[PDB]
Amino acid sequence: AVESTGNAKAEAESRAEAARIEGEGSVLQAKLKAQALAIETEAELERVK
Amino acid sequence: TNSQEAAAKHEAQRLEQEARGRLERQKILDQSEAEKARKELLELEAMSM
Repeated sequence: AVESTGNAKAEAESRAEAARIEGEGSVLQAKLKAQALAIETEAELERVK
Repeated sequence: TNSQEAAAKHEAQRLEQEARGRLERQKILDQSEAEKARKELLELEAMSM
């Protein structure tokens, strides 16, 4: 019981870790993507104007 | 004297019986303690993985 629960807990917490780093990393990368799209669509809107 | 022979023979068979059952019980005890130490070892192993 301790063995199977141990390994399953290990793989599961591994997925939780990957999910967390993917989480915050998605947050920051989406934020820089937000600034990028913002400045790009801004200059684009200007010159197109 | 043949009756003595069968008596001693069956007697030695009886002590052999008790010896086998006792030593087997000893195997069960060692298997128990080894099972517990194996369990704690499974704790360290599961944490390791």
